[PDB]
Amino acid sequence: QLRESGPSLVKPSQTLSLTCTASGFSLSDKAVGWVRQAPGKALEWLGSIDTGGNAGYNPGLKSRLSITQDNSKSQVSLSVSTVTTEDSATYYCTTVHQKTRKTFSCPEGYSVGYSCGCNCHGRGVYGPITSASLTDNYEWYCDAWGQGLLVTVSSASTTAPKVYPLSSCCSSTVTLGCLVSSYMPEPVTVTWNSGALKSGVHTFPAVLQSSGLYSLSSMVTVTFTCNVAHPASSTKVDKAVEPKSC
Amino acid sequence: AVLNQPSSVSGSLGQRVSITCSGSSSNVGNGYVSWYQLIPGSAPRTLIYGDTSRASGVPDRFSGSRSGNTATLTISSLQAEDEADYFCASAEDSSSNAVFGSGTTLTVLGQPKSPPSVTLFPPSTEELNGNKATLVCLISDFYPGSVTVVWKADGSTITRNVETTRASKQSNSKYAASSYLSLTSSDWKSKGSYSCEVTHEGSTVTKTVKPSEC
Repeated sequence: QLRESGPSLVKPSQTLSLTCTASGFSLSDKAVGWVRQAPGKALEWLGSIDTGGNAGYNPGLKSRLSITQDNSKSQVSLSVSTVTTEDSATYYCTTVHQKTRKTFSCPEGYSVGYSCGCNCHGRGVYGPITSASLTDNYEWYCDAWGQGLLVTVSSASTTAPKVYPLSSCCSSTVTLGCLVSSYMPEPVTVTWNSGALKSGVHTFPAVLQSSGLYSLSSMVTVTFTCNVAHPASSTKVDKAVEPKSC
Repeated sequence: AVLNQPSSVSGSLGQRVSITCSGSSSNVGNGYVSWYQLIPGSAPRTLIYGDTSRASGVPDRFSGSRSGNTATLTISSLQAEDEADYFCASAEDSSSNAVFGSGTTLTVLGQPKSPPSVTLFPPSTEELNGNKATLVCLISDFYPGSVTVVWKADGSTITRNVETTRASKQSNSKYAASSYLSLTSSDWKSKGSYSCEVTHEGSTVTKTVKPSEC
């Protein structure tokens, strides 16, 4: 389990700082990388820091990126300086497989000789026979992936939500709900009865109002309490929902 | 700067589809392409590494290949859970510099259709005490994921102060959506009827709240 921690809202032209740790494991013996995805765009490589402490970065973003470790290498940090609205993205922490091998290579239409450790055999401009070259082969892929942390770069400030109970007016199934209204930024988490409700719960994706605060709703098809958590504002509301007496 | 993938790929259940990944000699041409599967609500999952090697737990219906500067991810038999965004990737000039593909949204057709379930919630007493009134129309369990929502009040269509989300896939593989009618408290009490009309595949499911009984 990889966990990214840090703020979900950062003002423009400031520095975004994120930390990655592992639960169940240790990042000290593994290479750790950072990947982000802006809404409706492709995944983008940021950089990594291998077991040897050496950091590598996306060349187009190197001048704004800083990926560091601590003494134990148990936690890995990412810094993005001078952020703009284009830096709004979900940021993922990953473990990365990185190995550089040196193998003999040959030009087009040539193959390496048997059990060489070396000349190449084929047909081409080099002749029938030519000496092989030692070339670095780059092995790279992201192994484990964190859940990702959504970061919004915006001038708007934090806004705690207002939680309203939802109940039908005056049946086969009684449907209740909770309206998480006018909050900033994303996300919010919603559970019911402290997670004791396993099925029948539907939490809907948030809408962004002409205003500019988000709003979402969660509903249960059956006392019932929705546990609304907005970690950005350190808000936790457990709203009791009771159907109308009538 | 980015490997080229088709914007979207469609296929029906049990059919074979392929997703290509077009790069250059500097990345794909070196023969160590990886593939990743992004399902909403879940962490990204690595499917393939080293062009053809499958990650742990990945079904054998996923396979990878490469011809020159284009690599391919192949799903031999489509399943509904395979609906996701797929990304290829490769290192470039170093084991720390990597480039991802542009992404391919995969859709699996042929799933059973289903009408939307509609629930319309009136404003709560607490919100009404703040001189505001939000009507909440929750739409779920429909396939395909296309729905048209219309708000009405005493027989007249309401076009202002309406916010509707796009359809999003649920855990049971059908789609969900929600619509909001943000009114003032006095507006909510002025009309005698409010309706959320949800049209899906030519069929309309309507729910109505009457302020006189809420």
